[PDB]
Amino acid sequence: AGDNKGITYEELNPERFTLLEKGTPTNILIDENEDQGVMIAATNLSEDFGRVSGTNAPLIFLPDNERLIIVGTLESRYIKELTENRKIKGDELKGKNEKYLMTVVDNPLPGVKEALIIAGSDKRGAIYGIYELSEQIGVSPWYDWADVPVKPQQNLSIERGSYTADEPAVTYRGIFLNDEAPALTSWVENTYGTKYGDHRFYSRVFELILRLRGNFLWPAMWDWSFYGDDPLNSKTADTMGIIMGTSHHEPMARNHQEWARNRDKYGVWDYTSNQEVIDQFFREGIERVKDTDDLITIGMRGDGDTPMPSDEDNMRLLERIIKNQREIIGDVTGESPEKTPQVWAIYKEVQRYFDLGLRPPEDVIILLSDDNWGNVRRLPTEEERDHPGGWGMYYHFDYVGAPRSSKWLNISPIQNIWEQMQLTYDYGVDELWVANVGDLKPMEYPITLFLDMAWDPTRFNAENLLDHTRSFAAQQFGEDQADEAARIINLYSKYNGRVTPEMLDRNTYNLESGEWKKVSDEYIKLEAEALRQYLTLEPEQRDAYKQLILYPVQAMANLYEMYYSQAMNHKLYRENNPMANYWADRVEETFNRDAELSHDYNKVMANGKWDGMMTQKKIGYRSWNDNFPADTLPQIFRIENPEEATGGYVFTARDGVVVIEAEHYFEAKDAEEAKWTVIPYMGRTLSSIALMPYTKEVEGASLSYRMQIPDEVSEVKVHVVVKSTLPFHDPKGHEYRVGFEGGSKEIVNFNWNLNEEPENIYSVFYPTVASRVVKKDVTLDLHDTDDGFYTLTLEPLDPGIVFQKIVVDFGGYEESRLFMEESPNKRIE
Amino acid sequence: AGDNKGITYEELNPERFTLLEKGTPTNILIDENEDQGVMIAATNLSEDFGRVSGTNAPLIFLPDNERLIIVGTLESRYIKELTENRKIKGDELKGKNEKYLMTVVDNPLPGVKEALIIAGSDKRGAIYGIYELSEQIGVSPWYDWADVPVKPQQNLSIERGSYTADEPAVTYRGIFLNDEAPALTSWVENTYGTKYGDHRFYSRVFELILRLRGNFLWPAMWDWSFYGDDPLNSKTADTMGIIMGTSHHEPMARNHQEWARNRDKYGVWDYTSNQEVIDQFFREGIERVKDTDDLITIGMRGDGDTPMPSDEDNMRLLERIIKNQREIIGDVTGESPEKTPQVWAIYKEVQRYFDLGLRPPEDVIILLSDDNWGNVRRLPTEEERDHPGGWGMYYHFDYVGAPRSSKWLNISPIQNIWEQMQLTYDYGVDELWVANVGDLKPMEYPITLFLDMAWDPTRFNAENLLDHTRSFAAQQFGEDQADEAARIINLYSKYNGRVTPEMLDRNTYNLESGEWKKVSDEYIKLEAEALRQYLTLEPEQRDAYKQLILYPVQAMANLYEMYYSQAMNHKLYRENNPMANYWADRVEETFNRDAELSHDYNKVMANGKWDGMMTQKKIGYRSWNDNFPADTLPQIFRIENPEEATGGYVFTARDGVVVIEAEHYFEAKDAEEAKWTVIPYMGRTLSSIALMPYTKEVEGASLSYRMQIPDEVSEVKVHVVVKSTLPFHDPKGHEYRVGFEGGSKEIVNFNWNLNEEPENIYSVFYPTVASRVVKKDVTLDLHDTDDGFYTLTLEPLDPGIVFQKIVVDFGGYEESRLFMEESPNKRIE
Ligand SMILES: O[C@@H]1[C@@H](O)[C@H](O[C@@H]2CO[C@@H](O[C@@H]3CO[C@@H](O[C@@H]4CO[C@@H](O[C@@H]5CO[C@@H](O)[C@H](O)[C@H]5O)[C@H](O)[C@H]4O)[C@H](O)[C@H]3O)[C@H](O)[C@H]2O)OC[C@H]1O
Ligand SMILES: O[C@@H]1[C@@H](O)[C@H](O[C@@H]2CO[C@@H](O[C@@H]3CO[C@@H](O[C@@H]4CO[C@@H](O[C@@H]5CO[C@@H](O)[C@H](O)[C@H]5O)[C@H](O)[C@H]4O)[C@H](O)[C@H]3O)[C@H](O)[C@H]2O)OC[C@H]1O
Ligand SMILES: [Ca+2]
Ligand SMILES: [Ca+2]
Ligand SMILES: [Ca+2]
Ligand SMILES: [Ca+2]
Ligand SMILES: [Ca+2]
Ligand SMILES: [Ca+2]
Ligand SMILES: [Cl-]
Ligand SMILES: [Cl-]
Ligand SMILES: [Cl-]
Ligand SMILES: [Cl-]
Ligand SMILES: [Cl-]
Ligand SMILES: [Cl-]
Ligand SMILES: [Cl-]
Ligand SMILES: [Cl-]
Ligand SMILES: [Cl-]
Ligand SMILES: [Cl-]
Ligand SMILES: [Cl-]
Ligand SMILES: [Cl-]
Ligand SMILES: [Cl-]
Ligand SMILES: [Cl-]
Ligand SMILES: [Cl-]
Ligand SMILES: [Cl-]
Ligand SMILES: [Cl-]
Ligand SMILES: [Cl-]
Ligand SMILES: [Cl-]
Ligand SMILES: [Cl-]
Ligand SMILES: [Cl-]
Ligand SMILES: [Cl-]
Ligand SMILES: [Cl-]
Ligand SMILES: [Cl-]
Ligand SMILES: [Cl-]
Ligand SMILES: [Cl-]
Repeated sequence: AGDNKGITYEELNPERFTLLEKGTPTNILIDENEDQGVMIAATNLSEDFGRVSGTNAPLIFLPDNERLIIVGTLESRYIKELTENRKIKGDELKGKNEKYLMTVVDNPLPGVKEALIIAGSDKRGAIYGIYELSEQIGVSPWYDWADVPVKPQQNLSIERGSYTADEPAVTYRGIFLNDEAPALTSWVENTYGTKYGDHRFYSRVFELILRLRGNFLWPAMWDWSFYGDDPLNSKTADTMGIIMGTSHHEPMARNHQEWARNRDKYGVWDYTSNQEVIDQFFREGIERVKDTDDLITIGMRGDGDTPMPSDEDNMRLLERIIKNQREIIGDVTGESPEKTPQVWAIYKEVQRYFDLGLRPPEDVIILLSDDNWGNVRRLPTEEERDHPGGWGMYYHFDYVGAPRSSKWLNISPIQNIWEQMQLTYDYGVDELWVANVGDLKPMEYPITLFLDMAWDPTRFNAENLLDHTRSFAAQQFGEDQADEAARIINLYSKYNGRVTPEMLDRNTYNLESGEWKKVSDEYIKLEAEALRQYLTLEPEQRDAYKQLILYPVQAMANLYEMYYSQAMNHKLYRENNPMANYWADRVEETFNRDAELSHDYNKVMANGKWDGMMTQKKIGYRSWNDNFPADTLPQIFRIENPEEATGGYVFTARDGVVVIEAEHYFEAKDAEEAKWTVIPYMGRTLSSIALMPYTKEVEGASLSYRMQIPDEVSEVKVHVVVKSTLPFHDPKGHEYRVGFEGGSKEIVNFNWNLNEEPENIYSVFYPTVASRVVKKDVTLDLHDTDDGFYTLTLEPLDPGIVFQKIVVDFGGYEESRLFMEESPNKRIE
Repeated sequence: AGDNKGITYEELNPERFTLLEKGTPTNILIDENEDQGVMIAATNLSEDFGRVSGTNAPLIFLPDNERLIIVGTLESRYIKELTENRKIKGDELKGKNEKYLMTVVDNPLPGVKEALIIAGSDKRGAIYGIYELSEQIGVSPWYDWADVPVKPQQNLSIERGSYTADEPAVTYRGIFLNDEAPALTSWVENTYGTKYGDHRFYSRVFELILRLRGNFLWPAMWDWSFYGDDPLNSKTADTMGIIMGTSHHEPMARNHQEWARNRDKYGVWDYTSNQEVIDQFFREGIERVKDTDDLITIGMRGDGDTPMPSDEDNMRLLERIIKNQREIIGDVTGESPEKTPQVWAIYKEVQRYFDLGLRPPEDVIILLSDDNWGNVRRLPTEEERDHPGGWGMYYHFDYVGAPRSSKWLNISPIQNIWEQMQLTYDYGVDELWVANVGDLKPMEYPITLFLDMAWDPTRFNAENLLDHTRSFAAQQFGEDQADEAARIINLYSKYNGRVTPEMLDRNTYNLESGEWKKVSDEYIKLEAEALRQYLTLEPEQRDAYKQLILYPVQAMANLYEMYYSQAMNHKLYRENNPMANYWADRVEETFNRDAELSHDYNKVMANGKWDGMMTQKKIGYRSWNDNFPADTLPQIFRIENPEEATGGYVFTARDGVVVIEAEHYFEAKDAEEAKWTVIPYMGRTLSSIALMPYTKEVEGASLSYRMQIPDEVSEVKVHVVVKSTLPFHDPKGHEYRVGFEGGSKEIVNFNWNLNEEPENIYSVFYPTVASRVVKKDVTLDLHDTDDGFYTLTLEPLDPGIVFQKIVVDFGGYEESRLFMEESPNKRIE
């Protein structure tokens, strides 16, 4: 159900029209001389009933059956017979652009008791109506290009009534295959054996664009020539009903490589110098595509993506170029020039030629363009909205250039596409919308949004935008999966809008403020939610879910954690803290995970159907272009010999406290026989530390913490957190001596009251014990010093004390389960 | 490989002993009059070769085969023949406790060219050696009780040499089934049809304890009587080689329920009052277990978990009770009393009886006990370490009582078990170690650690502790999975140590400081890492992974997010912010997910093998006990009519700034025709807001933000972040007027310089555009006010400005990608 939702049911009903009964499809009646592109779509619908039911819908040319699905254009014999007998409201289609009419009617023809009619105003309107039914029975436009499975059915009925999508609001609506190496090129080679895009590949692109209800394509042009590499390319597009175009610097239906490949035979591409050969270039161009409905790019820039002393009389060079471009069209097409659709794209030295009134002939479409990052540059004023030929918009989902290429994943928030396209429509630009899609994949969702907006931008607003995302998800994964799948698509798109993967690195986010950890943790949360959903899917759904959701999310969550880890590696390495080695390991592991994930996408997902599609490098950019060998491991640093890199931590106060994890001492003096032993992971946070073993005297032992406090401070509250050890050796309890060396020192008895005596047993004892820790505080007078450095000192007086955390409190203390983030520190010897 | 690692290979070798060749196991030779418990283990080993190879190892009674695995005790005929011919070092086993000897020997007996010998010093030492081989060939002790699959093999050889575990350091090592309703009781009923634990159930518990190398059990005693409910219970334990005991208040081999069930027939349980019937109770107790090696609890507390005016002569009551308890043992056992192992547990009014020297007879074991939360209360002094009978330790992994029961999941950090048990051993307590395991599951890992420490505590230290976890993981999931599986077990155990699930709620963690978000996000990260690992497992491994890792992690990560969400719900509801409704929904969803997860564990995992094991309630505690109906939805609050709950936000400064998300205005005046429209999710953070549509004049419109600043502030820097809209309508750019109403106001032109002119194109233009936002700052003079409240005002002057975020900066501003955490605020009308 693309256009009309909730009219096809999975049970039959007397007051509904049966499309499929106990496995057998209803036959499709078609005029055998129907437009060949419409027959192709009808054949695809016949096979779509095959995908649903197990048997193809018989495609017939005579009303043999008592009930029928009758398809065709207004001019085909059966539709023509229906409008003439007023069985169908033909007035609602005659003259209309790309419109279908879908309605059940009783006794359409003699011998037919009841039929579903799909009548198109023209070729494409018939195709669209057919594919509307295709969706109704459960074949997503993405059934091939993103492996979206078809729910098998045994019976289908459709509600009566008259159904339409009306006419599209934008005349030309399509995509540009661009930035296509190495991905799309690798995939076309692996799949078709061709170092070019041939008509097998392009017809497969055409069916998609048509199922999506678009009509337009700029073919790939980096190393290919859509018109020259295969003579069926133009012929197939013309038959199937795609309008072909060329990009802004490819005038006159010549693909750029047709000139490049023969720079030796051809001249220089300077109109005044090389006029003769270039005019011949242009002519055979229009010669090749006359009798098709292709858009003719007119004008002239440079060759490559460069422009072309100028100013007054240079503007008159362009004027001239358009003039004789049009007589060339006239001499070839036979008709006059305004009978051939033409488009003049504007860029650099043209917005400037705009003001003195450089406009093309009235009939020509003026193709505006975005900034390569989704923001429109110029729009028509109220005065020039008049323009008869109308206006286009070229929009980027993918871009190679400044400030850095973006070639890997979708980077376009849903809100950003809509917010800028709604503006585009509201200012009158509605003749051509074409979006740069990179390799097509993985832009599946923005493409669907882009084209659905081009059909009817009026049905989108800020409140209902994500309703579109939810509908898309329900189509791909089913009603039960839809809310959560759309939620993920929206979120990962938004995260990707924050910074492109190619421009993400260790310095993107703020590390001290905790921002890096937030966005890294939060993307992994999204990955966890996508993993949970993935386990609930039916097997036949996993490949589509991975292509539309799981791989983008996993690959980005992994990329984020990699750079976050690099940022932590450098911080700890600067600080001389051997924990740097852990984060170095994480960088390595996440870097390799990135290759694991793309290897899966290419080689394992869908049995390697998409091998090549996910081979763009992404890690190792140094300039704007991806001209470096391959994904490169971000630089990491390691502390040699990390076991003898202990002690010597000195802290600096921040935000009212000095919070210290107990193992980050400045020095530790061992006892007689018993030695300071750190216990990894023990406690609520970093680790614990204790003299071992517990059978030895602790006499003389001490831990020492070096810290800097602002001179304005006169007394402090010292919190020491230890493990909730009980008084096992001696009922009077465990004591330790805390104090600033050079100043006053109190002793703490932290478990004298942890027992089963009535006043303690439930008031203190069981509560503290079930928490596993005890926290004591002394209040200590801070003496004077000239450098501001102090040495806090912890001296145990009984065995088995497990020190865990210290916080000196001079204002900024916050009650909390983990006893606050550790204060800044670094290491010395 | 439990005891000896890296001696069994998957290929054969001339200098190794073949255990399995091309599918055929080597035969096991056993004396047919061998101890019946040893034969049982040998039969289990025969079937373990079946689990590995597909065919069971033939178990034979004569040396028919040229090569053999020869098992038995020192007294069985074949082992006896080997030690006498000095083929085996019998001196290394005679007298030793529970020791095996495993060694290849050539020509052991005539007609046998080569055999692997497994000789035990006694019954249990033989069993242990057999199960050592069981592990060598790949059968985990957890192959049944946690579904750990057996890697199929076609050939196995074992290295030559002499192999042993020596003797255990703790004489009795076992578990207490306790807190066993509703889980273990439900599972036993579902599995065996019995509202009691019968000998089918207990033998299955025995095989586990033996494969784990323990020898001790306190059976379940809440509603069952191990000795009374089934006469094969004692007989099976005696045959298989388990030492049975009873808990601290179950004297004389009587299970508590044997008294409870007949409170009517029996008397009151007051020794002085009801002496006659209680002595008869005690007697038939010892009568029932004489001729077995069971531990006899002596002493007397109350019935229930309560004690029993006292002081001087009351201590003489206990003295007397022990005295005649021992003559009862003497009159029944025939021998004297010190020939029967006895244990006196100490609790409440006994540590006090301790000081005046209340000690039992010298031969009796004194069973100390922890605090029910893993911390030891008393340990022997150097003077009383002398005690001939020795000392025990009762340790909790599970507990019903103060301050709140803990009955759902493992809560014991690995470090905490070790740190307190290493102390226990070092102080001389090495006769009995028994751990309260709840329902056994899901304590699989702490049980293995506990018992492995009881075998040889000397091999554990702070540095190598987690080596044990890694070895355990490699056994359950394979070398390739081990590091990451152990990492997860360690972490989730640590997190659970921070607070028990039953005591977790909205107020556990600090929300303002971001601590709640940290621990919630971090547990979900652990879940994501466990999910990733789960997808790499072979199918046959998934059930074990879910039981030992995935379900604890998912269930806790979900529980944490639930309470975190509740905490957010209440904060936003207090603040009158309709976002509260989102968090209410999350509480509901996570609450139901908790039931999804346990439904899976019970009913779907392993085809419902474990149905009942995971039915403990956990959500809805109000006191210490789980006496409430069922898991209950934590209380949430919702803002009625949340669409008309906009505007009226007023902010309070914190930490040097006022950070405002653009949609949290105090008031918004609409324009003529164009209306303030908020665009969900748009931008880097909360959302965007803009006058729509863009075709209307914006004259007069404004947003207003109300905020409180400390009176000490005289001027501010105001940062406004908008979308990077370009100057599409008018090349001079977009302008807006920012200022404090009642004070000065500057205007900002944020895109006058976003174009392709040479000085802008790569310096500013492409960088800002690819970032999707622009940030401008004015510096504004702050005027005087008496309440400290100000009204910042944003007035657009051109169409299409997308406001996203504001931060007024008076010191605390931090450069960051998201422009800082939003400042505190609330809502009014
Ligand atoms: O950082 C700042 C820089 O941004 C600034 O650098 C400018 C960036 O913008 C660049 O213009 C882009 C150049 O690249 C064009 O794409 C072409 C398309 O043709 C491709 O050729 C094919 C490649 O694949 C092969 O296999 C095949 O054989 C080829 O036919 C070519 O690879 C691409 O580069 C873009 O469309 C332009 O937008 C500009 O050149 C830079 O100068 O400098 C300042 C610095 O501060
Ligand atoms: O919050 C503070 C409180 O902590 C304090 O409350 C005390 C908590 O400690 C309690 O002692 C525990 C009581 O419960 C015992 O377990 C029994 C075992 O027997 C069970 O009976 C079976 C239940 O299942 C049935 O199906 C079966 O038929 C029964 O046989 C019974 O359910 C359990 O309760 C524990 O072992 C004790 O440790 C103490 O009673 C409380 O007073 O009060 C102060 C407050 O501030
Ligand atoms: Ca790409
Ligand atoms: Ca029009
Ligand atoms: Ca790679
Ligand atoms: Ca339990
Ligand atoms: Ca001993
Ligand atoms: Ca439940
Ligand atoms: Cl087809
Ligand atoms: Cl419509
Ligand atoms: Cl070719
Ligand atoms: Cl034509
Ligand atoms: Cl034409
Ligand atoms: Cl709108
Ligand atoms: Cl809605
Ligand atoms: Cl952004
Ligand atoms: Cl900070
Ligand atoms: Cl670590
Ligand atoms: Cl040291
Ligand atoms: Cl004190
Ligand atoms: Cl002391
Ligand atoms: Cl068995
Ligand atoms: Cl050992
Ligand atoms: Cl019974
Ligand atoms: Cl015996
Ligand atoms: Cl005996
Ligand atoms: Cl030790
Ligand atoms: Cl190690
Ligand atoms: Cl804790
Ligand atoms: Cl804070
Ligand atoms: Cl939300
Ligand atoms: Cl409003
Ligand atoms: Cl300016
Ligand atoms: Cl203006």
